[PDB]
Amino acid sequence: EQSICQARAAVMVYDDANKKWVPAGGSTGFSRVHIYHHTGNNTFRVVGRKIQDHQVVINCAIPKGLKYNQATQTFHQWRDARQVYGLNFGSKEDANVFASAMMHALEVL
Amino acid sequence: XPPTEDEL
Repeated sequence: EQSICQARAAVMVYDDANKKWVPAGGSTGFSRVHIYHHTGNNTFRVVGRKIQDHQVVINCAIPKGLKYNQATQTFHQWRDARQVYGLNFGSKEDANVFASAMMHALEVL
Repeated sequence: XPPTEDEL
């Protein structure tokens, strides 16, 4: 697996029952978020680890056809059949880097 | 798709 981008963001998941965003892994703070490319079968995954204690807070597949919503210039989100994910980026540059890699992955899938 | 400091 090869990393195609690194971006700083607070990883959130939506708690629909309470209509509230909550920190991924239950750990508030920023993470280093990668998109990893597995060339063997041309698959991509979003993997993020807390800057402080290195806990993996997100490890989710990027499926072909995903709708990646750039809600704001610093908060992007997407959903799968089970959860809604949100990335509150530390800067617009981080958001642009990550969106570029995401949009690339969705183009080559 | 859902739309705070309280949450952060």
